[PDB]
Amino acid sequence: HAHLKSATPAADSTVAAPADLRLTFSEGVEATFTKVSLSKDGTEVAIKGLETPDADKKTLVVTPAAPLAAGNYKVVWNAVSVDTHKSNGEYSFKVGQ
Repeated sequence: HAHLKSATPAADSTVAAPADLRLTFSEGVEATFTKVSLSKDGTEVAIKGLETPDADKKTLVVTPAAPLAAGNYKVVWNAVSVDTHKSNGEYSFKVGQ
């Protein structure tokens, strides 16, 4: 099933805002039903959409609509594998530009 093994700004990390967030899963996911939301102090931040540029479906990419100011953020995600199974989870990180 799709579980996260490596990530762009992993939990409890401190980074400059990323250009895009790249989540890597063991099982590939359908770009069409996967959904990711980003929140700042309990308020959602707009998302351009999400895509998979790689030939493989193991990499999932999300682009924020606006730059992130310094502070605490939470990412909430829902992923559907190509085997149609659904899984969800959440993690947090700090922007320290």
